[PDB]
Amino acid sequence: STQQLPQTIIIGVRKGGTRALLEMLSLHPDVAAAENEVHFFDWEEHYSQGLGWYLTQMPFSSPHQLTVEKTPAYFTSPKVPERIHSMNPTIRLLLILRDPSERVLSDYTQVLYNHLQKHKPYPPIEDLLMRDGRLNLDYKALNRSLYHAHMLNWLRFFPLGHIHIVDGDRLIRDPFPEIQKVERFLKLSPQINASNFYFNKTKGFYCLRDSGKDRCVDPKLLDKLHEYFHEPNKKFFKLVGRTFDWH
Amino acid sequence: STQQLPQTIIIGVRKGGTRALLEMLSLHPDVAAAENEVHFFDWEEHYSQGLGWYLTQMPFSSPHQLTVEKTPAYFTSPKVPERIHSMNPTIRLLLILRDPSERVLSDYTQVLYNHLQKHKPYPPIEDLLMRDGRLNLDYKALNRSLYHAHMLNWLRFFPLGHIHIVDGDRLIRDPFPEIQKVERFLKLSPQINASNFYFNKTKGFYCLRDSGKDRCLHESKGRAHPQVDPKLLDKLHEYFHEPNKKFFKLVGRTFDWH
Amino acid sequence: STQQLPQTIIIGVRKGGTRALLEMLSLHPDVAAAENEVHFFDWEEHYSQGLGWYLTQMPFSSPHQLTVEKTPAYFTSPKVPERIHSMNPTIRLLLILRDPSERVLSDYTQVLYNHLQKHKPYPPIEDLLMRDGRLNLDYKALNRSLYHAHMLNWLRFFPLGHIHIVDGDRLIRDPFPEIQKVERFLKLSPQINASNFYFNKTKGFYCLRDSGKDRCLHESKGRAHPQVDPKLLDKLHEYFHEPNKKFFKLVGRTFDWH
Ligand SMILES: Nc1ncnc2c1ncn2[C@@H]1O[C@H](COP(=O)(O)O)[C@@H](OP(=O)(O)O)[C@H]1O
Ligand SMILES: Nc1ncnc2c1ncn2[C@@H]1O[C@H](COP(=O)(O)O)[C@@H](OP(=O)(O)O)[C@H]1O
Ligand SMILES: Nc1ncnc2c1ncn2[C@@H]1O[C@H](COP(=O)(O)O)[C@@H](OP(=O)(O)O)[C@H]1O
Repeated sequence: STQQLPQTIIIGVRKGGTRALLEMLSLHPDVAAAENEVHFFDWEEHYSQGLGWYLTQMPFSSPHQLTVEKTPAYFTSPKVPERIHSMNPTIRLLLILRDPSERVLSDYTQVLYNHLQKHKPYPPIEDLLMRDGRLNLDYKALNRSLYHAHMLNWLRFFPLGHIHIVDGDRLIRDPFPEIQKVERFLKLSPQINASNFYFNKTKGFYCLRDSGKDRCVDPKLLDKLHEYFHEPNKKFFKLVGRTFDWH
Repeated sequence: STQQLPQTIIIGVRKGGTRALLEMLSLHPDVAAAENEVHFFDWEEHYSQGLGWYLTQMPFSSPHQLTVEKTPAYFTSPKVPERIHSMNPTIRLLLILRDPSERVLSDYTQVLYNHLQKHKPYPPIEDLLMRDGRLNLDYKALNRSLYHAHMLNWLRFFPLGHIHIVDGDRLIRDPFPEIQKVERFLKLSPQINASNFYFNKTKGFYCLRDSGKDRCLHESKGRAHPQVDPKLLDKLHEYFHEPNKKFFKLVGRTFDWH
Repeated sequence: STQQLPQTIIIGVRKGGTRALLEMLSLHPDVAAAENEVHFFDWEEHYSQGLGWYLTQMPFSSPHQLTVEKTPAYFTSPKVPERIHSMNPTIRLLLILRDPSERVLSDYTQVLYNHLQKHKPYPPIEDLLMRDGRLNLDYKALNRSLYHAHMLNWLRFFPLGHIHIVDGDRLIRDPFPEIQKVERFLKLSPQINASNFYFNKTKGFYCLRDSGKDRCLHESKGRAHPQVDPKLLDKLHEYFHEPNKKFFKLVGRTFDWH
């Protein structure tokens, strides 16, 4: 009954379905997860405190359990790859991605909802995007969808095969299959069953069942998004070695 | 865009996969489907209101469309065939069937579930199937799987060629091929595609892909059957063997049943 | 961890689906199975080496395990029964049979395939089956389907109750129920679940799921049938009709064979 340093960490992408990927894996009894995003390897105020601080945040695990921590930001912070690698160059990493365009929209919707939860002002999406008839390359959200670029920063410290790429779109539509691939990757016993997931009409997404608990734009523009990522995607498919059904 | 009487009707059988059939057929742009079971011909309180009432229950449609409706109870209601015949003797009917035994366990499961969500108790399926050491021939489920006996009633008013039998077992394993046969039968154009379906391992069945959106049938469609002692399943398969043999001869085609 | 003589043997029939029966039974953790066909009791070159040789061919097993061996040729080899009986008159035997006609066709497809994997030529099945207007009783494949004739050789040394007959056709259509009957017969704990089997569209047969593995039988299992003239297939059914009736009588139970 102790606290151990993370056997595995979910590194992103932001708005790729990380909250769910965690919650699902959490179902496995051989898994203990850190309730909240820790932000260790990305925030100086946190990375300075050292690994000891990092462990203070972990949850209480059993010898036969493996600890997990989720922090979406890691994937898009160039300084985090090397650091973690210095903590364990053999550690195993989970990267959940979804259609680049969809991801962008999810991001904006996030930021918008945050500002409005503070009587603070934010521009309409079309405003952060379009700039003189073309895509405003200054929009942070768009950068976070250039998966190819951010991958390189992880391949330089990690082997393609130590970073499992979960299909985000598929996890929304058909969870179980993807969670199975994850169990196998982390070498856990197939303890999760299709029965652990069930679609909820009012929610619009799958929800979970563990023990006895039951818990949960202008088309012409969207097109420009697709056309913009088309190329960058091709590069990604190639860098990782497998395609995805992105527009 | 107006309300029109159905040119086609899914008449059963109960638990044969009527919802799936209705939703997949619904994918066709030239098809307008009633969202719920109407129970027009089989309930006196409804039939007594006349064709007029029936018409107001249909979805609204464009002139070029074919309206569809589904009431699984129709198949085994003796009085229905003649009533549908009076409305339109030329109508084309859809009947989806699957293994007689499978259908029984499927019928049982639903009734069990309905009782549960109503905090009421219901026995295990073997108490209903067997009693005093004998196969209980009074269990309605069994009677609903005697296809030949119910079919004869329909054949008194409609040509076998106007009753397309959908292979429910096959629909479960590979939808498209069966849905294609439905398209030709209803003289609809080849609009539906293989890409309109995809297997879903979390669900355990195929799901649909219309527009770009995705969907699976509700939680009530595709429940898990109960474990039944082989010896019991054996008595079931034997009970339907001869009746199945009459059915194949009557409709001129065999089905891969137990 | 040691090597033990077989507590049970799958004796045949050839092409009745012995590989499938062995692989499925292997899922049970309390079972150790010999990878390949041993051919102990039927080949002099082997039987002459004694039980020590037989033991040396078995796989390693735990005390709480039972060893199984598969040699489809045993069933149709006259000298075998007495020999096995000498080793252990109380041993339990597994016999898997499917429609005699289907079996004959699988047998032919088997020999055809083999010939082509050696550039050697082989005629179409019709050439082998017909001879002067009737079935060619010199075609070995036909003889191997005369279950009654071969069964007598086994009942002369073993009690009917010690020879479990697995329905080959049913194993193909719905495995689990038959595998359950086998477990019970061999007195094993019901450790196999329906979830261990799943139908595979591309394959055309059920496949297995144990632990986290997903596998189907090799390319040699489930080969494409030779399109046969219906009038010929009929002659086959009529040929086995009487012999089947005798078999059903001898073993005390019928099978759905044409
Ligand atoms: N089972 C699930 N329930 C809810 N959202 C899920 C989900 N599986 C995947 N997601 C996706 O995960 C996104 C959230 O990303 P993250 O958790 O990484 O911030 C959601 O986007 P929305 O924000 O548009 O709902 C949704 O698209
Ligand atoms: N794609 C699909 N998804 C869910 N159920 C489907 C389906 N295709 C066929 N079915 C069958 O439809 C049955 C219910 O039929 P109906 O709509 O006529 O009540 C289900 O029985 P189970 O729920 O017993 O498995 C299931 O076998
Ligand atoms: N799940 C399965 N996969 C493949 N073949 C199976 C099977 N279950 C039964 N069989 C049958 O087993 C036969 C082979 O028998 P055996 O292993 O004794 O030689 C195959 O003959 P075919 O290849 O002619 O179809 C096939 O019909």
